[PDB]
Amino acid sequence: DSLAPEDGSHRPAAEPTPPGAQPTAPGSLKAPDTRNEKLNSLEDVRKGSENYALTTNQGVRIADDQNSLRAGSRGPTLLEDFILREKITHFDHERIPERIVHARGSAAHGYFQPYKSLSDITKADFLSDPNKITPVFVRFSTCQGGAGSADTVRDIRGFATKFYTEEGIFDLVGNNTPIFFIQDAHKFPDFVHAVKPEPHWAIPQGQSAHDTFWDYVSLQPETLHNVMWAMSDRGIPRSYRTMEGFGIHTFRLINAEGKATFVRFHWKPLAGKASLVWDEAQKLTGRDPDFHRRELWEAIEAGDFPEYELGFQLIPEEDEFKFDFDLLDPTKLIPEELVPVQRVGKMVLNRNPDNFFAENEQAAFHPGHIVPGLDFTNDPLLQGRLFSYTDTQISRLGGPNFHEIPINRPTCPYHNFQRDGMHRMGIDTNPANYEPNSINDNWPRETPPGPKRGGFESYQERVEGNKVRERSPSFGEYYSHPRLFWLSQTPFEQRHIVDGFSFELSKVVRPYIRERVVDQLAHIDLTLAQAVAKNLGIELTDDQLNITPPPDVNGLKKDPSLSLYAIPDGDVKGRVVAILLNDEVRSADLLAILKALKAKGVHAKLLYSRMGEVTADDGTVLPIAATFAGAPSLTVDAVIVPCGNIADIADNGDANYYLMEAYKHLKPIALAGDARKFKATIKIADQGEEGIVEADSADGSFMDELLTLMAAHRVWSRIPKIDKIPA
Amino acid sequence: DSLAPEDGSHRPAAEPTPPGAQPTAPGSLKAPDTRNEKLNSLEDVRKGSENYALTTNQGVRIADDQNSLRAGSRGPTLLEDFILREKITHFDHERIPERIVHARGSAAHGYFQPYKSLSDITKADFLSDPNKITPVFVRFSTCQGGAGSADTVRDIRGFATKFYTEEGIFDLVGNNTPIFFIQDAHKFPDFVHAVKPEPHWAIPQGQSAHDTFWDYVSLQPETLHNVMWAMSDRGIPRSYRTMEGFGIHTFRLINAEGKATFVRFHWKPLAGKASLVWDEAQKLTGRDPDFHRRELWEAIEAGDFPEYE
Amino acid sequence: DSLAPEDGSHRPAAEPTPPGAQPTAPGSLKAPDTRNEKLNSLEDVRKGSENYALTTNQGVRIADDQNSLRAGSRGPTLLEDFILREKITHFDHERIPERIVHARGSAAHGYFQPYKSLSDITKADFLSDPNKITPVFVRFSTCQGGAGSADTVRDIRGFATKFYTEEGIFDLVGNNTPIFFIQDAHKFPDFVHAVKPEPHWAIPQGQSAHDTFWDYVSLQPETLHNVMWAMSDRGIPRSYRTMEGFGIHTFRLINAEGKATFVRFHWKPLAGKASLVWDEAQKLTGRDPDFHRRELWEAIEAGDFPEYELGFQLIPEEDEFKFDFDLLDPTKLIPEELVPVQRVGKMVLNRNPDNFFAENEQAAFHPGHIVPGLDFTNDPLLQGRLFSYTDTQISRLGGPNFHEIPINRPTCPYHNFQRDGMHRMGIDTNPANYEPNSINDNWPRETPPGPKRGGFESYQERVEGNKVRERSPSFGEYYSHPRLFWLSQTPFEQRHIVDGFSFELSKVVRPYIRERVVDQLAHIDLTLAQAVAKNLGIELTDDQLNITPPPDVNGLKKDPSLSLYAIPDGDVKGRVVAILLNDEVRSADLLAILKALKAKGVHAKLLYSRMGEVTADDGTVLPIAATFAGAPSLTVDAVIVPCGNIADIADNGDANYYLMEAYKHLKPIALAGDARKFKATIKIADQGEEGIVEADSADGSFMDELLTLMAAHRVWSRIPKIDKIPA
Amino acid sequence: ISRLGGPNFHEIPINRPTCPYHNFQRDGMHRMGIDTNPANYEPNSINDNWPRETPPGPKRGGFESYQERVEGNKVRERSPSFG
Ligand code: HEM
Ligand code: HEM
Ligand code: HEM
Repeated sequence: DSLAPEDGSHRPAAEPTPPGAQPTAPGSLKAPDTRNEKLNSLEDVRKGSENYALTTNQGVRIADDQNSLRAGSRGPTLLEDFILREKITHFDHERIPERIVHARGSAAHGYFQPYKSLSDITKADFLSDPNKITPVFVRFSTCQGGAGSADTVRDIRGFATKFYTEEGIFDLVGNNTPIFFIQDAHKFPDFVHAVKPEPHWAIPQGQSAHDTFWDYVSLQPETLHNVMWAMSDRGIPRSYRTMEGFGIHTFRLINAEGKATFVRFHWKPLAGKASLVWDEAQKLTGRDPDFHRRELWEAIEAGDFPEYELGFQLIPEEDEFKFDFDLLDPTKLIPEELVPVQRVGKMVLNRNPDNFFAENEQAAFHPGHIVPGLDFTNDPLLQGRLFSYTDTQISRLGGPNFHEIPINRPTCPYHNFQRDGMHRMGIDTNPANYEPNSINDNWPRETPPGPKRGGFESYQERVEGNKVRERSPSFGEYYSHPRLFWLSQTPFEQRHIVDGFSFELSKVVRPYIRERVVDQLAHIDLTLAQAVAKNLGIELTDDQLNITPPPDVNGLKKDPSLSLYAIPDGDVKGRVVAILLNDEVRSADLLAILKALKAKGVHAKLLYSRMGEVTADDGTVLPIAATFAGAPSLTVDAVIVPCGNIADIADNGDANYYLMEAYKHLKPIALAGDARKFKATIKIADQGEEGIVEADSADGSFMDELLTLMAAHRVWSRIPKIDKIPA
Repeated sequence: DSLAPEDGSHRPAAEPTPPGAQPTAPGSLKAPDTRNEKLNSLEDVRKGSENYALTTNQGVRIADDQNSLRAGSRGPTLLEDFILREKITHFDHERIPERIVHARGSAAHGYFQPYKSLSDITKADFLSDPNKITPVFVRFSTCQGGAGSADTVRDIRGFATKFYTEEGIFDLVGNNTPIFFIQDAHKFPDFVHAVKPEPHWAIPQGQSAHDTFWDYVSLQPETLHNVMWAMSDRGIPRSYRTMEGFGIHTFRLINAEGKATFVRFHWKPLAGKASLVWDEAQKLTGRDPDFHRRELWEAIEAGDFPEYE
Repeated sequence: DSLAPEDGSHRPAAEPTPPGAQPTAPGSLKAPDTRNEKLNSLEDVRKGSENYALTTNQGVRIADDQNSLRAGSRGPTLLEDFILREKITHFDHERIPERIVHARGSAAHGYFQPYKSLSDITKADFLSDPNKITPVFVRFSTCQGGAGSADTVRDIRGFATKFYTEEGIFDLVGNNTPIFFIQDAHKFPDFVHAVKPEPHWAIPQGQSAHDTFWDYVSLQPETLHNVMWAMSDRGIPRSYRTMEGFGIHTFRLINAEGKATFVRFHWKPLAGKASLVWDEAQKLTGRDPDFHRRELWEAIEAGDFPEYELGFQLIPEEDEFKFDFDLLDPTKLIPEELVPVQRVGKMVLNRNPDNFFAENEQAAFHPGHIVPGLDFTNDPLLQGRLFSYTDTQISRLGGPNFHEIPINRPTCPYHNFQRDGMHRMGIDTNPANYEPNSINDNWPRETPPGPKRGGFESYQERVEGNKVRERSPSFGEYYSHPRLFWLSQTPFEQRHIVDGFSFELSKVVRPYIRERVVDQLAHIDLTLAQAVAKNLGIELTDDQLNITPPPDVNGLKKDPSLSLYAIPDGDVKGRVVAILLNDEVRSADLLAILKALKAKGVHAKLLYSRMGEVTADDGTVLPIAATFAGAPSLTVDAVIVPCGNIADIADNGDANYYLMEAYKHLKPIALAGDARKFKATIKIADQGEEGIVEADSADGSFMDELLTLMAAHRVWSRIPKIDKIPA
Repeated sequence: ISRLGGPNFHEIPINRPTCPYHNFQRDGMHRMGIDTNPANYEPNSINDNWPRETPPGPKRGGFESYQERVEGNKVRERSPSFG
């Protein structure tokens, strides 16, 4: 045949295009000129296709790939069909075990560069010079669900970064909240068992809203801090581009003089912090369970590269015990009001992978993979993680040679006396496979530690204690950080936390677990406890009403850096606006709308009651991106309704529903000319309302008003009004 | 200790109860008196819990299952903590590869019995006497999505039955529509690749609504029949109890005299045929991605046993 | 540091050197200028060592590769030691499952070239042009034992050849005998279980001399033909360089016009056929269980490259039923007297691998791997093999991407829609992973069958019959081929067959199995059966004595091509002679001996009672290779004793034993001057005897005589005399 | 785990303890034991925290390491006493 069309419409343009303009494709075909040392080094295993003959894996050309070999055209298939058997066998063996946690994830390639040399505090080569660029590979993920679960669940998110440094791979394997649920790695199977689907029936997926999770939390108050972050809007990010990242544990930075400095790692999203609202997130898991995966991929194809600032909280070794919390306790955060985040460098994700399985699914990150200039601490959760990644990757990725899988390979040299193992790629020519050896003059050889290019030596921390299985008494405080978090949130963020706990505990079948969680909230803050209790039909006791609130954290009664929205940081580039078309669109409005959006890097999606095209007043042919039902308001940041023949869409139920949903979800809406007739559906004032942009036409200040609302993300003042709308 | 409440409300009643009345539980605890030969034969590997000491896998009692062994209560974790290492090791290796297709599925135990002896057309032992009961294990599934994807997607459903007969295991591995998309098994990897998530970005999950599926369909008209069924409300069943089942292929029955009879296998839902509507099914993928799994489980806990002829 | 010596004696010369002259080494270091297309394409995975730092697999330099990280120098090891954990983990996972059969094997690289274009009979591209060179990788093996078992056991040998052709990989997976034990693949697990170590105790290794094997054989007379070959000296080859190879099955050759020709594949050893004798092979299993592996590696390092001529027996389609046996029956051979072997091309093995595990142990051959121009037949052993190799290789090599392990990769192009699988190396950029597709204009595309570069199409053989599990009546004849083999053997080869059966059946514990085997031998030949029975204390019945011998094969009462030795083909290049020195060797004799050996490509190993050196009469310092006991006569082809101070070695028990062993095992012996005193230890007459070269000095005709004996391999006329020697 | 195929090698007959073994570990390739415990974690109230930890004691007690005193720096160094 064949039938790719004559117009060449099958193939997407190899240039940045806005979401939905062209079919997506493998990164190296979408952006062939985007390169980095790692992307180039993968060239040996990239496999093309065009102009090549179809063959078996042994290189034999196939003549007929449509039929098995049989004795007669209606006869039995013959065992000698080696073509069919290789093809079916490889298909039969396609799947590998998904990760134990973080199985649902989306990744991209990029690069990192420090703003200045950090040689006074660390000898890490990748932070030693502002013009030294280090390729990275980043994988973002949910945490509980399987690899086929949905993106916009309520859950913690993983944020893992593989740095291909000149002195080794450093993996920074963090999450989107600055603490973890538990204190010691020994409890990790217990916690993860409690949050994952229950064992009898394997329900629920991607949800902590079930009895065993809340049983565990209620019995293990150390979890309450991260639970508070998960119940807030932090648990439902708008995009991986708009959430923070944290390494959680205190690590060490080691300089050339041997000085150790404690450090906690942060990633700041340069697109700003932004989250969905629960009803929107939950409905989006049904409308588009691949929303975050798609959003990341389309941002990079559009040139809206995710950018993050690496930042360090630095504490001198002499200040280890100066806080009212233990620095080694992963359930405690270090307030930025106490220890500021120093900016360190920028990370840009600018290329999607070519093959998700080969590059994303087989990537292996490990917090153990550190480099000279970095070291660990005794945090008891970090200590046990050091054992687990290595162990799980051998079974997940089939053997001990997972570092030879292309995405995992260092770009710098690697030489040692390790040999064999399943799927061994490297063919070693060294005469010796042991050291010391004389037969190869002891090569490859050990290298002493030094200021640069030196071997790894651990910091010589003094260890003094008996061999004990004991929690440090300093870790036995569970309510002051949850309280600090609570008081740092805005009133509307506090309401959403309450709503999250209420919704989750309403799904817990055993009422006494609900009551025990409420009792724990009474140890954090009474207003919080009472608001959740009222939603659960629970009444606090007199004793509960008199629980003394936990102490402030080093005199802090709040830290605004813990809130998503108290300090504006809203950027609109990369956001999307739905434009609800009609069959006689006033092109003056459309011109003005698209020009204003284009100027700020905001994308548009043209919607209608059907697919195809509609023609504007002026004759302009407009292509329809999707239908009102086909691409609901859940997927956009704002909605504009231009003037024209509004009767065409005024009696359309889907069109009205579109605005009711967007209104409920606090998204800015802009109506021009006769589009103002839609105000009745969303029942608000004859004279108007903050959050609803309206004018006779879409001109000068109309688009400016709409853009200012989008920079603020959502219209929080509309909260009290949304409860009367049936949406 | 003593974390359970003194009114015993942690434990669900061991008697049929309506959906939502009691917490769900393992079948043998919820219905200890429901038995069959296969269920009885699994007793040798069933492991209890109550009143036993917590141990390693080698039988060593654990004293402190809350902490790793370290040098000092704020010190480094020690390599000799064999208890931590067994526990983390087993956790680290919990997962196995999901099924290539039909990775999302929900299953139950039951039994079969023929209405009358079918010896005139087949010598299969399990079809030879109305009083002969055959334990079964049935797994229903979606077809495209992974094991963690949602139940009420638009897709073909699998309906697989393992009959534990006295002359061997017979597995009847069918779907909820009477035909399949393709004609020759050589094309199965092509079709499946086309319907599954696209390879550059692995989207979309649980959906045939993407370009590669329709490209393949457009190029292979043999697919149109099953496509018609999938696009109908057949592709969004109300429950596994309310859909039909088919073996699809023509098989043979062979009687004692050696006569072969062509046969196609069917399962009729005794609860009747019933499907959702698209907007409902898609929204239900978001509000309860485990809706069919939950519905199956709770119907059985309530005594509303799924029955098929 | 500095472990290597200053004289550079740790490093072997990168030039051809005789066995034992230099330490052996990886092939690319030993022979860097030897190349072929496959060796060159492996360069991307070869890893060096000299002048590089020692690192983890992630690229981090190691400073101390001698110690674990601990709390205090006498303290507990710390979980955070990621360097120790990676190194120990990779060691812990070094082994993979051995092959189910042919686990013990030795391999080398080389090349093949046809003598002329065979386009008239086959369109296979690698046989299309005399100038077309095809790289090969060949693995020879025993069949029963584990990878750690001994080389010189009595067993069939595997001979597998991977051809890296321009139109795909062609694997020719043969054995050193022209038939197999069984007729249908369904019984392979039964046969292999019977031959392998018994299941209760896992004894015996590398031996078919145990009850279950002979039980099976006695019950399944189809096995008798191959058992005859295995009991002959064919089951104990001198080296892989001196055995034959066969494809066994009838396959097909397909030309451009579509004509099918039946073909059986053969390999002829250009060094000639040669085998050990049983006592020598058994003792060598103890002294040097790696004898064949060492002999192959050392021959290539010396430039004595193994050479084999590929040959075809061709039968026209219309002659399928012209013989007394079925061409599809793999327990039947095609006598060369009926169908000559046509010479096709030459194969030369000229480079050893770099890493045994990576290249040899992970190599995967499959008889299924054919190319356009070749096809299968209905042989029911071959048919079942087509299924098995695919299946076993996935578990053995870890997944469905074993074709990406370097040694298995094709050198020609390979492109298809297969994806994923554990350890996926290739990163596919095709936008499509299915066909037919329009999104990549249907590439990679199928190719029609044609005269060259065409897609594979099976020959359209007519199939007619019911679906049955039934053996063809034509295969139900079991004794005529065993009888033809027996009658084709020399008298001393016949005696060795008798002795094989007798030794093996003496180790069968259940006497009735021995008796049943003797009864089977009575159906093949009465002389054979009575000679085995007399060694077992079994007396044939009158009925056994009157069993009619089976018919001749197509009129043939013998075929000399079935004998190892009936038609001389002895070459001496590559063979070794032990020279037994004394403390005052006569230099004149040594000069002449070495020069004559050197001129024919025969190696020498200078032996003495101790290591070090000895000084010859004229001051020549003579380096000692090994001692009389450290390098027994088992390892050499002949023994020369030069003149000098014979008293120094005449009272040496080890020296005398050296000659008694060599004598017993039929090796040529040459004694010069006072060395003739050793004649009494081997009880040879005063006058002399054929096979013992003697003179006053070692020159003119003495070396010619010895080399003439070496060309005839062993001294068969001395068999009657070796019985009286206590050795 | 790689030699014997997964983390349930303790269920291979020759390796099995003859004494009781109960805990919250689940799944893994070739899982033989079918756990009926409502809970797969601890602490839990839904099975009244069983199976439960046991204090160390004279007999039938839980395992507790001997409280050896550790005092030193983190070092990759051979004791001089071993030289
Ligand atoms: C501060 C606490 C933790 C953080 C921030 C964290 C973060 C993550 C992330 C982001 C991933 C996915 C990396 C990827 O995208 O492939 C991951 C995977 C994983 N984590 Fe951790 N995790 C933490 C605690 C733990 C603990 C305590 C353990 C066990 C002791 C653990 C065991 C695992 C395992 C087994 C995997 C799967 C790795 C693989 O298959 O390649 N995690 N974790
Ligand atoms: C009439 C057409 C087909 C039907 C009705 C069918 C039905 C099913 C069902 C219901 C399952 C899941 C069983 C379970 O619940 O575990 C399944 C699994 C599977 N199907 Fe089929 N299928 C069909 C065609 C095919 C074809 C043509 C192939 C390949 C040649 C194939 C390969 C597989 C594989 C590899 C699995 C996973 C099995 C496992 O991992 O246990 N299917 N199929
Ligand atoms: C004419 C009869 C046969 C011949 C000449 C033959 C020859 C060989 C040889 C030479 C090897 C080792 C290849 C290497 O060096 O890696 C081998 C391996 C093997 N053979 Fe065959 N064999 C025969 C019959 C069979 C049959 C009938 C079966 C099964 C139905 C079979 C199954 C195997 C398997 C499973 C392996 C191991 C393959 C691997 O792990 O890569 N063989 N055979």
